[PDB]
Amino acid sequence: LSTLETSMSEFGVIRNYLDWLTSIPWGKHSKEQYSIPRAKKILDEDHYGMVDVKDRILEFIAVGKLLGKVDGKIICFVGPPGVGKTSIGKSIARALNRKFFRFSVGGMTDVAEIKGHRRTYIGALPGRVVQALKKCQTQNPLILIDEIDKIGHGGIHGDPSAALLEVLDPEQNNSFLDNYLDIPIDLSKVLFVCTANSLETIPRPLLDRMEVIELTGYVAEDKVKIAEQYLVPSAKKSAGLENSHVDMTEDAITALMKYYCRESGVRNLKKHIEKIYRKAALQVVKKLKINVSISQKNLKDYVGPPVYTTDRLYETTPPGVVMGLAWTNMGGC
Amino acid sequence: TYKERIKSLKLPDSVQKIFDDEITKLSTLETSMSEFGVIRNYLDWLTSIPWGKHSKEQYSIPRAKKILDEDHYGMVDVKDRILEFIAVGKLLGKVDGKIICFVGPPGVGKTSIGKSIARALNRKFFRFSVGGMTDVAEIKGHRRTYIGALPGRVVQALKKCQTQNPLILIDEIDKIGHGGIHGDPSAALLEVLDPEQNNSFLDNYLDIPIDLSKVLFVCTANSLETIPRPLLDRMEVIELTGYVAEDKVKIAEQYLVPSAKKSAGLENSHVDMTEDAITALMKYYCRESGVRNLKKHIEKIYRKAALQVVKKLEKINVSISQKNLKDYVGPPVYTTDRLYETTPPGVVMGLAWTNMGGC
Ligand SMILES: Nc1ncnc2c1ncn2[C@@H]1O[C@H](COP(=O)(O)OP(=O)(O)OP(=O)(O)O)[C@@H](O)[C@H]1O
Ligand SMILES: Nc1ncnc2c1ncn2[C@@H]1O[C@H](COP(=O)(O)OP(=O)(O)OP(=O)(O)O)[C@@H](O)[C@H]1O
Ligand SMILES: [Mg+2]
Repeated sequence: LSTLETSMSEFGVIRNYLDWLTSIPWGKHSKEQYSIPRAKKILDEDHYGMVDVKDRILEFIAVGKLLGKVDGKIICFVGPPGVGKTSIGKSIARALNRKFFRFSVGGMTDVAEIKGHRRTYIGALPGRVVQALKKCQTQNPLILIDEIDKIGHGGIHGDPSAALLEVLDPEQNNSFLDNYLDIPIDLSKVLFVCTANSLETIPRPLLDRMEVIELTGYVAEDKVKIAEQYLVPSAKKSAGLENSHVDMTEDAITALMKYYCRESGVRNLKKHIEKIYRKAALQVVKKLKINVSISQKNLKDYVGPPVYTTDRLYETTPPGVVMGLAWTNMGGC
Repeated sequence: TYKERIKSLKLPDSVQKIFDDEITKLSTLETSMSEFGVIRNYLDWLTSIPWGKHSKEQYSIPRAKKILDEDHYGMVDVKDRILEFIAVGKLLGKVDGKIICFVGPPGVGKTSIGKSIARALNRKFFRFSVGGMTDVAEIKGHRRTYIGALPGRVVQALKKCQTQNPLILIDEIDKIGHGGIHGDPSAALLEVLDPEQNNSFLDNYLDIPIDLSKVLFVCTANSLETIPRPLLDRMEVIELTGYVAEDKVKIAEQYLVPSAKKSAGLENSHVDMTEDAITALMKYYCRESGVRNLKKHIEKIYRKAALQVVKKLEKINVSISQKNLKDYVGPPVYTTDRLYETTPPGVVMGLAWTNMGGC
C-alpha cells in the first residue's frame, strides 16, 4: 500500500483487506469469571429450573478455574419448542463474562454466508463467523447457531451444512481458514451453542462433533412456578398495572395448567396470561374499586369459556375394557 | 445528498459508525470503477430505512371502534383484540409489535380487515403475499457480493412505509411452499416471527441488524394443520367462524347492496332490492360461510338492472323481489329435495360438516 495510489482499485482492495485484518481481535481475549456462586446466581435470576444447562455452565467455570486457558467446547441443545433453548444464551454469556452473538441459520443456504468469497470479487465479504468476531472485538465469544436442523442439507450453488461441519470440528478448529481472510484463524476458543428441535435431521458426521444436552420440557408444577416467578409479573408489567391491584390467584394458574396449557413449552401459557392481563387492562381503561379478582370461578371469561378437558374415563370398567397409557405432545393420554 | 435524511431519522449508534466508515471509504473512491456504484447502492439502501421515526399511536377507543365498525360487521373477536391492544398501549405510552394470525374459511374477510385495522391504529399498511415462494431470498435477501442482490421484502416494506412500526399483512401461510433443498422460507419466517428475536433480524443484504419488535405482524391462513409446530407456537391464532344466514343477510343489506349499487351506476337513484329477495338468494343460491359468491350474485343482479335501465331508458322504482329473482340470477341451484317425506325403516337422517357448512 505504501506504493499505491487512490487512482487504481489496488489501493481500495488493499485498504479493505487491511481494515478487515486490523478489525479482527487477533490476540485480545475476554476476562473469564472465577466466581461459581456469582455465576449460579446470575443464571438463576432469568430461568427457573434448567438444571442440566446450569450444571454444565458451572462445570465449565470450575474446569476453567483450574487452568489459564479458556477452552471453548461445542454444546448443543435439543428439545421441544418453547423450553427456552434460545433465551438461555444471553444469560449464559453474561455468566461466563463473554460477549454474545446470535447467528440464525434458518434460511441460509449458501456457503458465502459461512466462508465468504475471494478478494477478486467486487463486493466480497467474509463469513458470519468472522463478522461475529469483528463485532465482538474479542476472542472466545459465545456464538449461538440458532437453527441446526433447518438448513436443508444444501441444494445447488453451495452446501452450507458441510461448511458448518468444517467450522464445528472439535479438534481441527484452530485453522478455520476463511475464504476472504485467506489465513487460518483460531476458533478453538469460541463457544458454540445449538438451538434444535429434532435430532433425526442433523447428518451423522455433523452430529458426532456436537455434545447434545436433552432439554426436556416442563411439568405442570414447574409450569406454575415458572408462571408465578417470571411470566405473570412480566405480563402484568408489560401493560402498566402496578399499584396494588388486579392479579392472578394460584388456583387460576392451576386451572390454566389443568384445562388450557398441557404442552411442554411455556409459550402458550405466555399467550394466555398476556390475554388475561390485556382484557384486565381493557376493563380498567373502560372503567377509568380498582381491584379486580381473577380466579378459577371466573377464569373461563378471560381465556375463553372453551376448555381442554375430557379425561375420557369410564366410571366403572365393564369386562373387556382395559385402561392403558399413551404418549402425546399434550402431556399424555 | 445523504446528510439530511440521516440527520432527520436519528439512527442508532452502530449503524451511525457503519455509515461514517462507508462515507470515509467513499471519499477515497471514484466513479471510474463499480466499487463506487455498489457503495452508493449500499448507502442508499441503508438510508432508506426509517431508523428512528414512528407513527402517532391511537389513543381514542371510541373513534377507533367506529373506524373498525364502518367496514366490517361481525368480527367481534378482532375488534375486541384491537381495542385491547389500544388499551394496553395507552397505559404504557409505548407500543409492542405482537404477532397475530387469522384462520377461517375463505371469504370471511381475513385480508380486508387488515386495512381497517391499520387505519384504526394509525399505522401504515403493507400487504406481503407469500403463497408462491420456494426460496428464502425474498425474506432474507442476497449478499451484496452478488450482482442480483436485493434486500429481503421486510426491509423493502419498511422502506416503502417510510416509517417503522408498520402493519405487515402476510396474506398466505398455508400456501407456503415447503419443498426441500434450494430453499425453505418457513425457517426464515420463524426467524422473522420470533417474539423475542425481532431485534436481530440480520438481513443478508444489510449485515447490520434491524429492529422488528414494533411491527404488528398479521398473518392469514385457511387451515392450521399445514403450518410447522415451531412456526405455529410463536403465532397467536384467532379463529374466524363463518357467518350465519341472518348474519349474511345483515352484512349484505348493510355493506354489499349499497356498495354494489354505488359501483353499478344506480347509486341511490332508481333500483332497490327487497329483504325477501336477499333471504331467497341466501337460501337457494349462497349456502356457504363466506360472502364472495353472494357479492358476485348481487353485482350480477345490479349489472342486469343497470343494463335494463340503460336499454329501457309500471312503477317509479324497479323491484327485484323474490318472485322475479329467478329472472336475474338464474334458477335456484341449492334446492334441498333428496329428503324423505316419511322415512322408511333402515334409513336415518344424520348431520355433517363441510367447508360450505352444515349438511
Ligand atoms: N425454563 C424456563 N424458565 C423461564 N422462562 C422460560 C423457560 N423456558 C422458556 N422460558 C421463556 O419462554 C419464552 C420463549 O422461550 P424461547 O424463545 O427461548 O424458546 P425456545 O425453546 O428457544 O424455542 P424454539 O424451540 O421454538 O426455537 C421466553 O420468554 C423464555 O424466557
Ligand atoms: N364482515 C364483513 N363486512 C363487510 N364485507 C365483508 C365482511 N366479511 C367479508 N367481506 C367482504 O367479502 C370479501 C372477502 O374478501 P377477503 O379477501 O377479505 O376474504 P378472505 O377470507 O381474507 O379471503 P382469502 O382466504 O381468499 O384470502 C371482500 O369483498 C370483503 O369486503
Ligand atoms: Mg365500498
